[PDB]
Amino acid sequence: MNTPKEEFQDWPIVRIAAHLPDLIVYGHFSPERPFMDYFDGVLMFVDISGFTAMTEKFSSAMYMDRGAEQLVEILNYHISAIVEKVLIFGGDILKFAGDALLALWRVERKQLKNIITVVIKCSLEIHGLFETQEWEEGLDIRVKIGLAAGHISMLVFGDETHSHFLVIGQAVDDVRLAQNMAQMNDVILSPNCWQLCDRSMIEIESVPDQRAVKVNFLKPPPNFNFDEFFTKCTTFMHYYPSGEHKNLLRLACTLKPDPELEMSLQKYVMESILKQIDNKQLQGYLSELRPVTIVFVNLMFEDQDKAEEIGPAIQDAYMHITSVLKIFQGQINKVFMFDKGCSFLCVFGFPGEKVPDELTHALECAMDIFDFCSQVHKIQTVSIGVASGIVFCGIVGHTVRHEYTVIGQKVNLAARMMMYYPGIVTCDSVTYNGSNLPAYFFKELPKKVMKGVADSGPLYQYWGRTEK
Ligand SMILES: FC(F)(F)c1n[nH]cc1-c1ccccc1
Repeated sequence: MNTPKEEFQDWPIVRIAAHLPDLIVYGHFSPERPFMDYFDGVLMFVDISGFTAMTEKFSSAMYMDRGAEQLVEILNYHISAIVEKVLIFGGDILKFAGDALLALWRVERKQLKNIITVVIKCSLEIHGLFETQEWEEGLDIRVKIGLAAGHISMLVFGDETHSHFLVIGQAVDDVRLAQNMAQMNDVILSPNCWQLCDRSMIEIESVPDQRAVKVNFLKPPPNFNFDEFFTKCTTFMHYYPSGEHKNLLRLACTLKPDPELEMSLQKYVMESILKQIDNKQLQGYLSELRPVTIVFVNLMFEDQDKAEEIGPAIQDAYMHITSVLKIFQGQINKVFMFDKGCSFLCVFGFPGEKVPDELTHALECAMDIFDFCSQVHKIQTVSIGVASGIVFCGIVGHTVRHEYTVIGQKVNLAARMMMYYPGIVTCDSVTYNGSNLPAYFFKELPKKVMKGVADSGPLYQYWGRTEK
């Protein structure tokens, strides 16, 4: 008999899995919310600020109405190369933001030392991608990399239809801190990373007023062979593609239909993405430069790392946020940790979710969220930034690992406003002026210099309907 080859690998469940890390795809955990788990690992945070900064050049009339299509194509071209590097070095891409990719190498404690060496090598090879690269002279199409290692907690929260996950704890905080010390082309190790690493492998230098260190060189011992060392490390990599599947970038490409598994995984993925996955919408429909309102919610806790207290608090906040967003077809685009705080990137006006009065509604939603979350047990401070304007939306990353992402100056502005004006609801000038709401519902705020924003415009606090 003939033996025709090729397994079919283009099933909905495989397409859904592209949008999720192995941490979730192979997680098999309780559908109970919140769910927390604890493990150890090495984290890599790749700052792709330099790439995502391209949204405003692709806004030019020079792109003739194909700015979004050109932006997604060039971003995915460069980001795909980073993703392939991470995946081939055995890492799990946890999440994309419109500023960073976070990857994880989960291993037992005994293996942290050797896995840091693998992760450092990967980091140097990522820098290597961009060594002789730029567009229109453009100073830096380069990245900055922070590495951390140690204890990691995972939180999964959500309701019967949607799930979100976050990683939290000191290593997560550390990787953020390490990456923001980095200059372009740097690899910064967290203090704990540097304490756990194989010091014979590397030459480092001090970072002033910091215990974190910069990798100058990976200079292995004389008889060292990276390929034989990496092979030994794969013993500890549960899902590293191997044998008949050594030609695949992800074991997840081999997932077969499994309705119980697909029911679980689809909860993490936006319905408009599932529509495309199901071939019920054109594959190009979600790449767009779209006017939206960003509502960026930051929740601060007394404790940053103890998942046991913050997990219920985030779950409670989530149940409220999702009810409020439902009314106006808002979506949670991303949730992540930023310096102790849990941040929800909410978007009003995603594709096929157009509202007329997006602005009064976004403000009213923000205040509702603010008021409810302020009364949630263990939430110390709620801060919300509301900014409106044109943002790029699109599925960003590699064919085998990508996520829908929103990128733009207005996203960065809402993010900065919630950090620089903590404990209040703030909005930009577009939102304030567009709402037509009486001027006394607002307070005009002092101008603050915010890292990464060049002239925010007048900013306002949404004070609300009453003096009280
Ligand atoms: F992966 C999570 F869950 F999204 C996360 N948890 N903590 C930080 C992050 C994060 C990830 C990517 C960019 C920025 C932050």
